[PDB]
Amino acid sequence: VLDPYVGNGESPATNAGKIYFNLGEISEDVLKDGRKQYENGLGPDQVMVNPQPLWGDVPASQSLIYAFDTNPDNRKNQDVGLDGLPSSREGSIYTNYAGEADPAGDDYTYYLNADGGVLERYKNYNGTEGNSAVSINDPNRGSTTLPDVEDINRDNTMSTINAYYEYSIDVKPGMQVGENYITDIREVTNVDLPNGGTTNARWIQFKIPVSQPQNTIGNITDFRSIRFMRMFMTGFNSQM
Amino acid sequence: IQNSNSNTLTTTLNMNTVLTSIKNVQINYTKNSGTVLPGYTPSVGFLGTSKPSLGFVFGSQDDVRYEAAKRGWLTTYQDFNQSFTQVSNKLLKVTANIDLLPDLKVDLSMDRSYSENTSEQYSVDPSTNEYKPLSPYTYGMFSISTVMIKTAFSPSDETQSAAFDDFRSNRLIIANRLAEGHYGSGVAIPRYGDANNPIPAETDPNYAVYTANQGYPIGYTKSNQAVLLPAFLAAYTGSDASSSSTNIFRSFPIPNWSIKYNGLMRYKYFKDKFKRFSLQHNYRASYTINQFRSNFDYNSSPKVQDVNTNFYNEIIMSNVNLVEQFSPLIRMDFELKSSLRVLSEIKKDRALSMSFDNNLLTEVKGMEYIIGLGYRFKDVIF
Amino acid sequence: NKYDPATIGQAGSFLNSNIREIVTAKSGFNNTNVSEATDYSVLENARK
Amino acid sequence: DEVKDYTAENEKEIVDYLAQNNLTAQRTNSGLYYIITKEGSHPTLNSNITVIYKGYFTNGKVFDESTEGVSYSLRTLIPGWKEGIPLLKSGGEIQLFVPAHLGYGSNGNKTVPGGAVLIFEITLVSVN
Repeated sequence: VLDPYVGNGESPATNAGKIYFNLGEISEDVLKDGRKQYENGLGPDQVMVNPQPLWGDVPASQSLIYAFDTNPDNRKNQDVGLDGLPSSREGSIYTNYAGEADPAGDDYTYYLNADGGVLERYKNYNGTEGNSAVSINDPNRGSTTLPDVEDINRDNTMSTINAYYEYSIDVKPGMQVGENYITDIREVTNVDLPNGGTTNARWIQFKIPVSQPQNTIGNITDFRSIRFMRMFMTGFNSQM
Repeated sequence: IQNSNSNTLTTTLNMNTVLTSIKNVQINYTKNSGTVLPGYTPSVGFLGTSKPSLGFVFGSQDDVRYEAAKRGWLTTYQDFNQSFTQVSNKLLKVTANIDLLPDLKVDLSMDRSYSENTSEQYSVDPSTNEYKPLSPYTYGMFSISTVMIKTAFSPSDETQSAAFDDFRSNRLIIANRLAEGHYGSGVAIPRYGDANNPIPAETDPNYAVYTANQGYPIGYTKSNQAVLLPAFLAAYTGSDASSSSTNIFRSFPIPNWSIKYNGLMRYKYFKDKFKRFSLQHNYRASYTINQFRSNFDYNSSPKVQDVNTNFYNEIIMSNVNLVEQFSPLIRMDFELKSSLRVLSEIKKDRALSMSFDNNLLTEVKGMEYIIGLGYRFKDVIF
Repeated sequence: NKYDPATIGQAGSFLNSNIREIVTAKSGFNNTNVSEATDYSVLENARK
Repeated sequence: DEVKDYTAENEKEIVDYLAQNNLTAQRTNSGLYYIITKEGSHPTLNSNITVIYKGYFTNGKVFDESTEGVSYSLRTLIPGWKEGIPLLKSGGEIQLFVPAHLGYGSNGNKTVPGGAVLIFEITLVSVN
């Protein structure tokens, strides 16, 4: 990993945090309602769950293939994100932000269709709504053709078990080898930059032993079934 | 003791030497048979034996179980775990040729395969030495050449299918016919919506089943195999469900055809810049049951309905296949006198599969256009 | 035993009608200590 | 479509059988004839029962046997049972004279020909 407290775009020293890794059986229900969302089954003429399941429209039909059709109209009606709402009916569910153009905050933007720096253009590159445009010549280029489904291992089944091992590393300005699972630090002094300047860099190698979990969530006692890996950042004050 | 037959019959039946169009009627009939009878106590002689029956040694396939038990040369063990087994295979390969026109050749084919395996355990009564069958069951395969061209060119896609609409509609007609066959018209046919069988409350597990089909007879729902198999066949063969066959198997194969026509060249193409012209068309359709078997739930017990309130069926299968293939649908192979030869070919196929495990129809359609041009520019100078 | 699919929720079974649904499979047991990997497993499009 | 009708034939056959053997049977509006030998201490369309029944033809040839208690859902059985069983408590015994249309129908099954009258002796031992 690259130390974020050394280079030109370094973070403030007060912006410390933690990165957590989870290994094991992790719930695929990203929007926790007990139902498996797949956006290739949505549409105006498709049967939905008769009471709306707390996050938007969920198709009531059994999923068969995680694939869209080529018809642009069905794609527009379907590629609406994990919530199942086409950004105009999202205000009924996300009532605290109904006045915005994207109440759910899941709109996708191509990195060449945005403005600003590199990080600014990738800010909405992982949105699940509008990220599967039929035409590759669309100014909002798709970046994927697969529907967004709450099933990650592609076994057609949505797992809801949360039995995993948890590891954690700190992210601090002055990390050194010997603690925080740090095994190596390579300091690079003279980096040639496209603008003609130079910057300092610091690469840190982490080796977190799998056999020594920091915590255990749920009932998992061995490593014979490790199906999912999650990593999340927390504890930071500003952009990192 | 094991027995086996390999019957085979071949007939050419040259119709030669308005019906004189037929020339040859090739008939092939193969019949394999086999019998395995365990627990056969007696031994054999130096030159052989004829103890069970002289026919069995030469492949009679007649019933020797009861005779063997009566004569007392079957095992007296009352927990015999070995099963009497019988195998049978029939293959019919009728072929014919027709010459309705001097430059028009027609080939007709008729195919029918039927394989049947029966297996059963048995005991011999200690008194009277009587053969007692125990849990006999049957399975096998079926296939027959059919004609389903009446729905071949009907458009079928994600938004419309006339044949599938007919499949949906024929379910009630077939259910009513089966109910009249079961309830002998002496009383009103009980249905899921009448007073005697009212729709239950929302808590009853049968509420959804009863609501999904209110006008259908009690034992014949929309999901009954015996209801939607003949409906499927009638819908995708173009037949009428009011008179179509409700049987699982078919007896008479429907011919598939191959037509060749070198006839248009005879009209005026002798000096009309054509040196060759021929039309070709093929149609081959088959209806296949990959694995049917007997049902142990179809017995003498009063239990006659399953969890879906459907009457138990005597013969059950997982899938039925309707395969249709125009190979080719058309073939125009003509050579011009300017050394330009063109071979155009349209091929079509359908691979319908009805699955009773999930009651789903998987339709695989295929179209292929092939065009081939050949030309020779003469005396090109570089 | 009381897991008989024929006697699902008849008089004293350990299964409800919710055992037939993937969404409510967990609530389909009349028992108390039932887990989604020990007592039962679910598949949505299992192939034969 | 080559159906048969067996209502009148079954009715007259049952009358003849009740004439031969001195038994008095009440008639259900659906054509079922039942004789309740005794009762106990009713099962509904949704109820699992246990029976030691035995079923035979007019000639006395038994077509189905159950010497030990067998469990049935009472909704998967023939209509004749559906109309006869709810007439009594546990421990009671009944004799049913189910016709064809209330039994196996006009086509029947193996060992039971179409249009056959079925005589059942049922001992309901549990309504669990």
